[PDB]
Amino acid sequence: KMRIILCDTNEVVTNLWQESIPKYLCIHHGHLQSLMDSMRKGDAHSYAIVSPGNSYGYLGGGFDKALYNYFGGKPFETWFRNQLGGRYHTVGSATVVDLQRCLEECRDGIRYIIHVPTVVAPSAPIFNPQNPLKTGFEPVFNAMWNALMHSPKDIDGLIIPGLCTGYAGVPPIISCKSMAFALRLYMAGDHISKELKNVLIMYYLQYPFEPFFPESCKIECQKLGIDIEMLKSFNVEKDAIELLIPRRI
Amino acid sequence: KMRIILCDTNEVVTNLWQESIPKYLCIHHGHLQSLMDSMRKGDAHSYAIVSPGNSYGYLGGGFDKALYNYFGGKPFETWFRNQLGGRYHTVGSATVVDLQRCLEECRDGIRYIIHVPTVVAPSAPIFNPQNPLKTGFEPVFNAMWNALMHSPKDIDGLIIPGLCTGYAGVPPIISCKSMAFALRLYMAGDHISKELKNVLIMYYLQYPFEPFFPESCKIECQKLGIDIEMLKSFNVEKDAIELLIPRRI
Ligand SMILES: Nc1ncnc2c1ncn2[C@@H]1O[C@H](COP(=O)(O)OP(=O)(O)O)[C@@H](O)[C@H]1O
Ligand SMILES: Nc1ncnc2c1ncn2[C@@H]1O[C@H](COP(=O)(O)OP(=O)(O)O)[C@@H](O)[C@H]1O
Ligand SMILES: [Cl-]
Ligand SMILES: [Cl-]
Ligand code: NA
Ligand code: NA
Ligand code: NA
Ligand code: NA
Repeated sequence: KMRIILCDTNEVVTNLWQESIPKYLCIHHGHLQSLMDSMRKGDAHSYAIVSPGNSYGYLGGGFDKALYNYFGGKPFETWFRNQLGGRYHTVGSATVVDLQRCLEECRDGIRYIIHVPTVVAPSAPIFNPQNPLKTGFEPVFNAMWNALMHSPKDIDGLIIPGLCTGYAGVPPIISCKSMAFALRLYMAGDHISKELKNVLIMYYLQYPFEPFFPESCKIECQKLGIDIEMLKSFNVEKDAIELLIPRRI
Repeated sequence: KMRIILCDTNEVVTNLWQESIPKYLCIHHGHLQSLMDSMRKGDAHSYAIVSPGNSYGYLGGGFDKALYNYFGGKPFETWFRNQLGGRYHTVGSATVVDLQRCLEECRDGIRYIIHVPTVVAPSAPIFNPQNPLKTGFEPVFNAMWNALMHSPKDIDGLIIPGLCTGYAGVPPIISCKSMAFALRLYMAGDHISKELKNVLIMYYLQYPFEPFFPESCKIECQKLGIDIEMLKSFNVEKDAIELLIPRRI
């Protein structure tokens, strides 16, 4: 029902998205502005856009800079930061800013900005090749999951750029995989129980804790064609997400 | 106005708390149950208790086990997890569960449980001595900050145990320092602007990004007696938090 639009200027990110994502989803290789421009030929809708930002709400670089220029510049940023409460927001959290209040600076059909802090500050990248899981796969999954979970149920579409693939420094090959997995779970809709999706996330992130894998979910894996053994040994570095969520689902 | 009660069975944690925290704050060395017992001699109040849990809401170990036994066991946990929405909650987020709904399992004077995921699952510790900042100081600060920020404004007191100092594996010496810093900011009340507190957090976490340090905050540092140079080189491993928030404030 909700159209997901992945947008990025980096070809590496868009190509990987195409290669890993099975209408309800669109991929735009280019600037946010070019997407918004062509977004006026089909309408003659309400959207939310994901902001991979910092813990303080400043919109001075990367994707956020696009938003900065598009919505009003400095005065907008000042307004934006105050909507966020003006204080430190932790990475792993998400806050929705409703632009509807633009009626005392409105723009296009975007009513919401889903602010997801991906870095405390852009003083350095978050990624460390020594642990691509803790500084790559996990943080990216968390940002995508939070973006999807916080998306207002009333919007027509959701605009999302590569997460942590810019100033955060996470390789596209890692980020795109976590983004794809989060999307695949979302796309599965109610075809997979909330609890089983929990388990898939737990093993995808490599936290094999049996106590959190109920028998009912094992029964569900059997019914859905999800190999429990491959699940229990899932290696995000080498295994295809198709093993956790078979395309048939 | 709000009484903060730090509670833990580990003497190392309580001693460090005493040594690092300047009535409005109480420290209980012992089990949560012993605290709740003695919490009946002064009343003849509404509280919130912080749960350093997992991303799935299970209450099977550590402090959470105390809550599990105290509030009703398995049936309570089942109810609790559903109040949390029944799905994966990211580390770096916090969700408040209102026990008031216990009137169709109520207990003492605790009305809220502030659930703060400190681990995805207790399959292993989050701490890594190779980077005590990314896996220790930062996650602990984030949990304390989220606990304080999400504490309902209507409660009389807030019960908080050591964060990430159990199954998470963070050394008490690291966790207690981040807990103390978060408390010191909270205790400073309006004596320090929201923006300056942001900057102190930014440097405490070691993200020296000048663009996020406004001139107005520098002026404030000067007025408050906060050495801007020591601030800009703050080393959470060696520097005292008293340098960021002078006790005079
Ligand atoms: N104007 C833009 N339009 C579309 N995509 C952009 C634009 N600017 C940056 N991006 C892309 O957005 C992604 C994330 O960027 P960034 O803002 O730096 O966030 P993060 O700090 O999480 O990495 C990158 O893949 C980058 O190529
Ligand atoms: N019953 C209890 N009463 C008071 N403190 C407790 C109790 N059980 C555990 N703790 C303390 O709570 C802290 C955090 O415990 P834990 O639940 O394992 O969370 P985390 O996974 O974040 O480390 C530890 O310092 C531990 O000693
Ligand atoms: Cl743009
Ligand atoms: Cl106890
Ligand atoms: Na960012
Ligand atoms: Na950005
Ligand atoms: Na925990
Ligand atoms: Na616990």
